[PDB]
Amino acid sequence: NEEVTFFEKAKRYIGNKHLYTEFLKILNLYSQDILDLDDLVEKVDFYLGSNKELFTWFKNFVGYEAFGPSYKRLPKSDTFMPCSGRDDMCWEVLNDEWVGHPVWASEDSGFIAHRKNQYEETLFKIEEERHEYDFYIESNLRTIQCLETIVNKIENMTENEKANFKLPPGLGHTSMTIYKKVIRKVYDKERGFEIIDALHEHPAVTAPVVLKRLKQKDEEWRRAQREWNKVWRELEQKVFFKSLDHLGLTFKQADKKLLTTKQLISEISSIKVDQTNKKIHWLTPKPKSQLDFDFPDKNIFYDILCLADTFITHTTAYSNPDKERLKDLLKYFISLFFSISFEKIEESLYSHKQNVSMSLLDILHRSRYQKLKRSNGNLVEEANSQGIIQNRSIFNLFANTNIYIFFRHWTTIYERLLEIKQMNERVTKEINTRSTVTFAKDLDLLSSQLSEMGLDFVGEDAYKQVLRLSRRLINGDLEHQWFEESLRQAYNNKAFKLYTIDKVTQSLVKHAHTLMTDAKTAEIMALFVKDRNASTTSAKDQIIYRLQVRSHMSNTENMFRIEFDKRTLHVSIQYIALDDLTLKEPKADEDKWKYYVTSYALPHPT
Amino acid sequence: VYEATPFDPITVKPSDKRRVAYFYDADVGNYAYGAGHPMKPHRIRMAHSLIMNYGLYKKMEIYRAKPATKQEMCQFHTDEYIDFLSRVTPDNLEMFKRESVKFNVGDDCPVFDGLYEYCSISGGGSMEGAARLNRGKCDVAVNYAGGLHHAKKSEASGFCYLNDIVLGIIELLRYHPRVLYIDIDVHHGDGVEEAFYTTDRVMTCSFHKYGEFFPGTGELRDIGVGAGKNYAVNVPLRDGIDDATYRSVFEPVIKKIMEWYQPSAVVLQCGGDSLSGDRLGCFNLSMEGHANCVNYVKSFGIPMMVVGGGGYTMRNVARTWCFETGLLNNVVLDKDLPYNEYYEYYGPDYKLSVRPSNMFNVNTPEYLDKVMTNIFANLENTKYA
Amino acid sequence: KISLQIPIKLKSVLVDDWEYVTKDKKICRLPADVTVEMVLNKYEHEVSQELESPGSQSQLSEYCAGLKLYFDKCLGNMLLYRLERLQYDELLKKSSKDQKPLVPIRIYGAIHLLRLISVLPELISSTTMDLQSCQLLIKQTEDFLVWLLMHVDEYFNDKDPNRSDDALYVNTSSQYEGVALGM
Amino acid sequence: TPKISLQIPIKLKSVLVDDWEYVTKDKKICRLPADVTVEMVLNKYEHEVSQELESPGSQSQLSEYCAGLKLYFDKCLGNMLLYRLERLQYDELLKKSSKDQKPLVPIRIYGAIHLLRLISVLPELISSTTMDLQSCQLLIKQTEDFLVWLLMHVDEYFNDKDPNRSDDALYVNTSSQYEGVALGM
Amino acid sequence: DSKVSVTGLPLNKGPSEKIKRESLWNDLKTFLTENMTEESNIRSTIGWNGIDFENEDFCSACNQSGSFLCCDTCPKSFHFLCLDPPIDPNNLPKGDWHCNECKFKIFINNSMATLKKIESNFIKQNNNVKIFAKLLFNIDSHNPKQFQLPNYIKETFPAVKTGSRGQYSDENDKIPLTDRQLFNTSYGQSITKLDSYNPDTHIDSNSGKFLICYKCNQTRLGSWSHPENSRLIMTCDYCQTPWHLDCVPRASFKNLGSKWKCPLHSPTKVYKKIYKVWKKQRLINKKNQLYYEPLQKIGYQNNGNIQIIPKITQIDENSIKYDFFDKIYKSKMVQKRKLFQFQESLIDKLVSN
Amino acid sequence: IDFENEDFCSACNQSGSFLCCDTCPKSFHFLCLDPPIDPNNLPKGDWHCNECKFKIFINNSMATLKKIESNFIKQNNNVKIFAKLLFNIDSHNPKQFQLPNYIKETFPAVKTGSRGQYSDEDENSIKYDFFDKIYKSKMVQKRKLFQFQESLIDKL
Ligand SMILES: [K+]
Ligand SMILES: [K+]
Ligand SMILES: [Zn+2]
Ligand SMILES: [Zn+2]
Ligand SMILES: [Zn+2]
Ligand SMILES: [Zn+2]
Ligand SMILES: [Zn+2]
Ligand SMILES: [Zn+2]
Ligand SMILES: [Zn+2]
Repeated sequence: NEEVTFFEKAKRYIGNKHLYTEFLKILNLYSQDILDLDDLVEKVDFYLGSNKELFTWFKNFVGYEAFGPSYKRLPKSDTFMPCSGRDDMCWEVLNDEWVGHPVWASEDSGFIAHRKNQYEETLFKIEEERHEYDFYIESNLRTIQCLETIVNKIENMTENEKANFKLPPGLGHTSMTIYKKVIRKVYDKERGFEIIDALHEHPAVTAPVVLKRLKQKDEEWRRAQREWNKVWRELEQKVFFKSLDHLGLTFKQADKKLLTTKQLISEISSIKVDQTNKKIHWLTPKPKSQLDFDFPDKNIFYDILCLADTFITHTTAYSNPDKERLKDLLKYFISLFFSISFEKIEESLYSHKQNVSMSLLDILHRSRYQKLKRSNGNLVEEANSQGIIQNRSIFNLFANTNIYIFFRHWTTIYERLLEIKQMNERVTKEINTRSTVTFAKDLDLLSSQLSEMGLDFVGEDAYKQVLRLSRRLINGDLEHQWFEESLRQAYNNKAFKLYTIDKVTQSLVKHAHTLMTDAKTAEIMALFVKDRNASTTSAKDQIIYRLQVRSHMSNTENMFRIEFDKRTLHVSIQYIALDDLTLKEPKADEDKWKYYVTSYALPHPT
Repeated sequence: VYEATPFDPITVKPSDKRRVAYFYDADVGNYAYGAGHPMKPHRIRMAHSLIMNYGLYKKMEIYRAKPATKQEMCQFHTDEYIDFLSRVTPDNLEMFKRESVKFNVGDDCPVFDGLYEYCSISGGGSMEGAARLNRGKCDVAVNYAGGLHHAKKSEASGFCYLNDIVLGIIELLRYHPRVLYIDIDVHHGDGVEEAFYTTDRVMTCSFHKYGEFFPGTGELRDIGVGAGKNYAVNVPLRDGIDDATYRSVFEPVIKKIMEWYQPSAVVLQCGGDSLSGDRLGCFNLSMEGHANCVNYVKSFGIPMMVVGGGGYTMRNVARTWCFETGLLNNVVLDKDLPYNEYYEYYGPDYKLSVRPSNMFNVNTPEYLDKVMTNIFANLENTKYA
Repeated sequence: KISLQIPIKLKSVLVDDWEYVTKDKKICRLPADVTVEMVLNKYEHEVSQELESPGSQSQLSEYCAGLKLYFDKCLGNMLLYRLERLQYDELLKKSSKDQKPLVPIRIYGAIHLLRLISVLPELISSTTMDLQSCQLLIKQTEDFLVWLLMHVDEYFNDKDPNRSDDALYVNTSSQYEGVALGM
Repeated sequence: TPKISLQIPIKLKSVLVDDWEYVTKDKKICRLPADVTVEMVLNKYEHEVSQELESPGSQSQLSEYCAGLKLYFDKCLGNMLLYRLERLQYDELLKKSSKDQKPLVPIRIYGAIHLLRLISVLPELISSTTMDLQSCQLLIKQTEDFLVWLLMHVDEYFNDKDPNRSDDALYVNTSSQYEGVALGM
Repeated sequence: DSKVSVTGLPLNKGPSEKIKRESLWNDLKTFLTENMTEESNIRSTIGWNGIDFENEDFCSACNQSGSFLCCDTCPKSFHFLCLDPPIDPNNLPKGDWHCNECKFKIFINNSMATLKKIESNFIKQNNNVKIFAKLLFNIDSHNPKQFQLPNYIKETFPAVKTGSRGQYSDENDKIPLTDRQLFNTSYGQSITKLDSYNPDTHIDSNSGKFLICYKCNQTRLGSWSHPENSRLIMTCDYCQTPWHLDCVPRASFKNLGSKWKCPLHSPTKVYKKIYKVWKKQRLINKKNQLYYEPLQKIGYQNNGNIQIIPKITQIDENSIKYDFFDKIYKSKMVQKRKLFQFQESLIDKLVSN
Repeated sequence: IDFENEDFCSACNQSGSFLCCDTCPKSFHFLCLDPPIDPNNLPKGDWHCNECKFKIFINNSMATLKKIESNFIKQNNNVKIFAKLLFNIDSHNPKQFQLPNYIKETFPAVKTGSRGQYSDEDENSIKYDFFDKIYKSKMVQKRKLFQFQESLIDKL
């Protein structure tokens, strides 16, 4: 009675058939007493584990050695090897039974390695040459000291003791192959063997000549060592930091490939389908809008406007009137949307540019801006009665793809600049206290190439230095490589995000241009202006807004709703499923059903 | 049961005062693996120069361990392999063409010069330090020449020819009931795990990168067989592990281990291929994120021993071992390096800083939650020691 | 051409052996409990009481003796995989120590005899026998094959040598796979 | 295909023998309709034993085999159950049912003696079909347990109580009509 | 010394003019340790005393490479374990060593009449096993080999194929990777472990929709201005059901050894731990795998070797439903009556006191 | 070619007034068939026994035979265990009821001969799980009754 329903529930949950086929095969393997019981429970937990009630009912209803895949067991005939010094304990404690190996733990073919980009390869080569020279130097010295002491001890005797003196194998030292290796390196290995047995036989005639040969070779090798130490140090300083960022060489190609339109809508589509496919599970509450941005610091906007103004004054793609229209559109939009007074914008630009030493709709229909700048039953009644929002604080904007991608670019730039402006305090305090020891200053051991061109973060502040350097890059006053290197050494390889601070600005300018060159988006922004300038509204007015803006683009295009909260300076972006709630889902039956029966008043369908 | 945290700097404890011993054989650096071969004992010479130019010799005793003899290496190995080691040299290699294949020392771990000599030095260091720990005239025993945890019983594999970790640990086991081996190398120490896989007097704890990565061994489900079940902890991680992640994983798992297993002696293998900018490992640790583990294990205050390990770029490993010996004498070393013979190694700033990369840490808190929950589930059964 | 009809379960056993001795790196645990001499003796002894005529008994004993002699002269030559020859060779050496010659009929289990039978068609087709003897030998061999197919319940169990013990197969150490394969 | 056998108690075999003796020598023919049909017999069977079986599979198999015996018995009644004598009774009842606007269902008239007949014949029927080993083994197990229950409740309908009464004993003597048209008059 | 080293030049020479043009822009305290280093011998284990042809380049027996003991007559070459008998490598008999073929040819003096004669004599001698007579004469005319199953046992099963060196391959071998020789030639720092870029791994290729994890029902693409929210989707290799590495607790992308098998498959080996073994046969194709749909439904045993329909048994969902409920119901009642009888036994035993 | 007719009705293996098929050699009584047909209401045209009808039905094609048997055991999938029997009677020939020799080997007082005489000397699962649970409930109640009976015996 309840179990037919169980098999129907299982077929529903699994959703597919091949996986249901395997589910039934598990069940039958259990049925013919092949599978254990709790092995069946564990095998089904991979199927009905995302459900709690179904699997707990299954638990209450069904009434519920080399376990490591790396080792083998050898017979007790491979554990029989001499092992002389193995006492009674090293038999009881150690293990001779089980065996492992990286040739059959890798399945006879494997062992990938990391990538280790080219600059680390050159650094490794430099370190290897260093090690080689150091090894030969130290070995030559280590044999020279012993040969010197035996020479100094052997000459103080008479001719008789010299004639009968001989050295035992090892020269009385603790190592036996050092001097052999050194002499075979320097002395023509055949001649090296004959001279080494001559040294073992009669040192009184062979030790001085080998000693002086080793001395001259040592001084030659040391001269070569310093003359190569110069180049080693210079190349190591050239390519050290370039090798310490595993993302910085692939950010100028990841911020141009993962910052297109497809990906930009794809992340929000993905969080949407996640919300639905996981909302099928009923016990979870209904999730609200897709994306969340938060804007606690308002001063970066003037910096973004400064970057945009710098680009537009530099670029040659647009003509001067177009440049002014772009500047004024950006200024007024970011003053209106984020509710920043234009007078405060002008005071901020006053504070900014003095240290370097009509409405928005008037711009929407560009002719207006040209003229301006050349002049210089009871149900619906009682539903609309209660709930009137006075002193509007939460605003909304209904947008096609262009406004959304533009606001996306804006948020990307703001988030990157806020990252580095949150690091600024500590990184500046650190770079102010660089304790450079003069012992490296005098020996030319420090590279002042970054300090000579002024790109070094001297005790001036760091964030303003980033802004100024990025502006110099945008103008074309500084190459990309040196800006990158300044940002590597200055902060760390921790601030790699700002290598594309000019391309993202160019993209934001292109989108601010599309935001008024198109006709549909111009009218959508005009409706946005008309709603934003309003100070009080009702749900019916919001439905009029949504339907009017949807009337502009076709029934195949997407639509996004940007909900701006002025009390806490928040932005919430919602993907609009064409027949989803134009406002956010509440929790009250009252609000929901009265909102829909007031939408019923308009002749548009439900 | 994992939870991310910040990383406060390393602070020395005043009460935990130890008499350290530092073992160095003046010849360890004169045995060259070869032209380009990724292992050099040279890094021990540099580490030594850094350790002694800080004036750290006034804080600890410096010894020279007598190299091991053929009848003490065999406390782990088989006698035919030991005799091959003693006889083989780059000239007679064509003479043992049927033995170079059986023991796997012809090309993978080649014969260069003084192979038996370097192995004897390392084994002697390890065993002598373990013995000085026993008789009670020390608390720590530093040795950067040992730590060859890849060498098997009758074959070398992974540039490890004498598995001196095991000889030293056996020398420790001759008096001590329980030994805990903490392995923070980026690779898996399959030698010291397979060698003590079925025993309950030795507990290994190995924090290694798992993937298609050498030695391809060390899953989460390898908790020993027989009487050594739940007495082998493997923590397999992913790339890019950083200081805060590694600390938030290492601190709780090790506190639980030392809370239930309660070892009487520790062997910490602080290899240095788990650092950033290395040659074969893929982690992204910093010099302080690697010495935090040593400081935490020292915080417990039981007989301890620091061993060497991997380390394929010499400068980071030299500076790391210098800083670890520094905080092992209960001082936080100054970050400005003094003048040493190998000064020109430590470009470009000439300070005691190892700098992490911006590598992407791919260890999500859900994966580490799963892993540490599995590991605590296993560890539930190692209480009655 | 000549053709032999192996039961499908014996083909599955031969392919399982191909798995175990090839890339699973296992060898046969020698000397196995049930060898070729004992198997052929039990078969010839239990089938002997079937037919009364002397021709049947004579042909049975002749086939069994000839098959044991071909097993002796063939196992070392062509019935061992590459991975497991060293084992054989080691036994060969351990024979020369005690001055007792190696004849595999008493040491090697049934699976190598199964391999012999499996390859017997080509061995037959390469010589210059007549047409009658080929077919009579093939018929005797197929009777043996159905005998074995009925008796697979005792000879070819699967026991996972890594798990408990005493399986038909054993694991190889790294030294063995180094010297046997990579010589 | 196999050589399968059905262990039937000798008491029911003796009942078969005395039935043949009553229909061949004195040619006493069974009464149509019987006191209780075969539908009632199999229904009493499955209703008495379905309330003594635990698992759903056992009860599914019980009901399936009972319905199968119904279908076969009412299907094979005309081909292999009756002797030469009652074929006349069969044809006259068939023509009566034909003029009664509906075809006959042989489970409505006959009784347990013909069911025992078919059950005793069943082993050869199974043996001539390609039913595999487990299927036919289940068949004969079901049938064996059924006929064991039949032996257990032989008393109600098999032994003719008050044999002098023609209405109680289902065997009635034939008139000269059947005595003639049986042996060819 | 004039011998070039790894540095590129002899050791007694500074950088050449070329190198120092593209790698440019335009007391101590280790005097000690011969006063502080002191010998330590407190160890416990101190008492321990301590036609000009050329031979082939592949083994004539197993067709591989290694060390070859060649013949002078023929271009054949053999390993040391693949000889008759296998020869120990050190004590190798010097001189003119011939293989079995060449020795047999030189023994008959390359005349076939003597071959007929000796073969006839061998037939006459071995009269006891005459059927196997001629066979036991050719065993000494072939150089040894290694055993390869004939093609009519490899071709009875279709999912079993000879590897590169004649090894077992059972469709669970992933593939050889030639485009990973191209990964050796890698197209930049876009790793084959699939890190730092996962928009195209959370997206179905052919369809265009999203690869969803079976356990969490989310394709956590995150947002690639905050890449710390991806979750490393990987698709299984049999059922193509994609999982997160945090859901199937594995932490790697299986790339080399085998095909990854989802946690949604029923096993191909059990170890019931009575212990007992396998329940699944091989796939005996070439169209000799007969399917038999039984007439019995609720009691058939038949193996673990079934096939599901709406010697391979055929079975439908209803039969599995009924067998499963049968199992658990009769097991429940069995254990219930067992505990009932045991507790009543305990009661009657205790009241007896 | 006209074959010969056997004067014995294979249903009773005795002679009399009978009719035969056009393709089958044996004849049968008018009342030996099912339905037993009147001797005067003869079938129109050529009449065959079950065997020849089956032959012209299968067209001597084994594939059709297997197809019909499989789809028949699928039609009778409610009564599956009997299906293989139910398909065969649709093609067999009727014969008199004679229990095989295996039955009468027990009593020697009976004699028989060639004369054929004897001489004296879905809701399905719901209903089935319902049956299951009700029987199990009844039986566990009877088991606790067993325990109470035992305890009552201990009340002696
Ligand atoms: K252990
Ligand atoms: K490790
Ligand atoms: Zn390592
Ligand atoms: Zn070979
Ligand atoms: Zn030759
Ligand atoms: Zn997941
Ligand atoms: Zn899968
Ligand atoms: Zn008749
Ligand atoms: Zn006919």
